[PDB]
Amino acid sequence: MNVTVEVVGEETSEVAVDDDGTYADLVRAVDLSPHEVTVLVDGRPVPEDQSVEVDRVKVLRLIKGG
Repeated sequence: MNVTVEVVGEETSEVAVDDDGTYADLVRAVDLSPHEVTVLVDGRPVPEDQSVEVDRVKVLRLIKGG
């Protein structure tokens, strides 16, 4: 699903995640994002099974390289 991710530096960006477990993740796995960024989710205890299985993660703008 859609989750707000803290981008290294300034401001906050929105990136798609796959660990969420929702339908959005299924399509996300095909990498259909114009930004093309790497999103990772830390295995931490959270009540995401209450309403809207969402998770907050960190993502860097574009791919890491040059």
